[PDB]
Amino acid sequence: MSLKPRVVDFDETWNKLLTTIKAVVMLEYVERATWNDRFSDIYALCVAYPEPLGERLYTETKIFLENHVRHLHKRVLESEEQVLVMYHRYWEEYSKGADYMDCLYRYLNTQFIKKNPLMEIGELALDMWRKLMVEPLQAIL
Amino acid sequence: MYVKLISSDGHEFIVKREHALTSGTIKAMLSGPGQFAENETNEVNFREIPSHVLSKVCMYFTYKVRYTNSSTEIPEFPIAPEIALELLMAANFLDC
Amino acid sequence: RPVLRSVNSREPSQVIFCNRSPRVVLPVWLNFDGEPQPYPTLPPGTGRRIHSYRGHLWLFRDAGTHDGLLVNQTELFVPSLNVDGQPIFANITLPVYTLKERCLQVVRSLVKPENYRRLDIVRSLYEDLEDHPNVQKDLERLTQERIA
Amino acid sequence: MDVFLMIRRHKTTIFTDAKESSTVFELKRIVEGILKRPPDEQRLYKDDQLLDDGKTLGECGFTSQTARPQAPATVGLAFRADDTFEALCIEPFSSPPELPDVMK
Repeated sequence: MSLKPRVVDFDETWNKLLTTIKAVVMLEYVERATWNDRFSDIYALCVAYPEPLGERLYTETKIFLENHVRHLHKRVLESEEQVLVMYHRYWEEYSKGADYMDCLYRYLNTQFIKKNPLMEIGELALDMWRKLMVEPLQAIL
Repeated sequence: MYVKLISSDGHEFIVKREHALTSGTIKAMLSGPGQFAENETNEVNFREIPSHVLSKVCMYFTYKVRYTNSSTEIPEFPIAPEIALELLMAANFLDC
Repeated sequence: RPVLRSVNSREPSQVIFCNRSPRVVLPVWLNFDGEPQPYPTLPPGTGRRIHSYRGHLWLFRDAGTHDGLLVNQTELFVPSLNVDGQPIFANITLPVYTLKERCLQVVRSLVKPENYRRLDIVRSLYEDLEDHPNVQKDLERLTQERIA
Repeated sequence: MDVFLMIRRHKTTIFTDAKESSTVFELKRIVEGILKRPPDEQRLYKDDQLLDDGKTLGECGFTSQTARPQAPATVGLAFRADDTFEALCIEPFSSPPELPDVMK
């Protein structure tokens, strides 16, 4: 392969990327080799023709975070006599996760959100969690 | 101490780790993920960069480390015209 | 009233410009209205005497490309009052450009602008290439950095 | 004072720096620390010339003026083997394409 803009099939790629992503958010293991390759995938995706799959990758990632923070909302929703402490463990987790994604999506961050209301992958993660917190900020009566 | 960068055609470049970190992309690659980045197995494989480009990238790393924060007269960084395009793409990709 | 401009401090300052870079350097004085004014260029191994004033603003660029240069390790040079009659030095040096910025320089120097888009490089780089070094843009940037 | 080098053997290259005043043997030590093969199994060359253990890099022809960070001097490397001594082979880098018309 080469650094030049390539003809690239999206879903073939967003699948393997997806497996790795959900791995990364919950702090489960990622083998470093495939981590390297995921970097190379987000590149190829960002440069591909006929139309650049930058934006599409952004929105697929955003839906992924919505489902995941809402799912965190539902998993911590199960009281377990433990709101907050559950909330906390999950937020520690999800935060280091968001950091590692911010790392992995670097090129999408630097070169695509120069175009522009879009925000960096990490920051986005944070807004999603700010709806997990805006929801119990309301349920505080 | 040292990291091994692999070019697309299989060439191995061993450079000081601190130098390789000049690359935001490489810094990010080894930032991850981020556990057991100390299992003594540190290497990067670039399946998009040819050896004639990775060699210059490494020369840039050495150049970069030497002249930043040095009060010595800083010289121009040379780029042969036939590699200018490939280097631009590699520099873009590696973020350095 | 602009932010980045010289103040007409009627207090003289002797300066010697030293080009310790390999570029032909074009010195630029920001007058009292913040407008950039060009001065005679300098070859790579030369120095030059200047009668400036405390509080005047100067910046330096590649004469042919308008690439940014450093003076005493920074973007801007401001003469201060001379100590013990020792003239104040303004050292022009190359900065250490990012590899990408350096590649953009070489490529801009080799391809005519009307051809940037005919190059077989990633799409995004076209915009980067067209965004050639600009003193006015630097002034806008420096004004922002200044205030905040 | 520093000379910047790339020590190469069989599609392998090590980027490293050294003092013009240091000896060849010390370079073999750097190589031992990186590739894990002792000095008595190493032969270093500059243009098919075997470099003597006791000579300094300056005495070998390396000068800070030629071995620069951005344009390092190349040092060839060969290994001793099972009762025998290897023949130096440095695999060449790849080649760029023909310069495109627009840059002409």
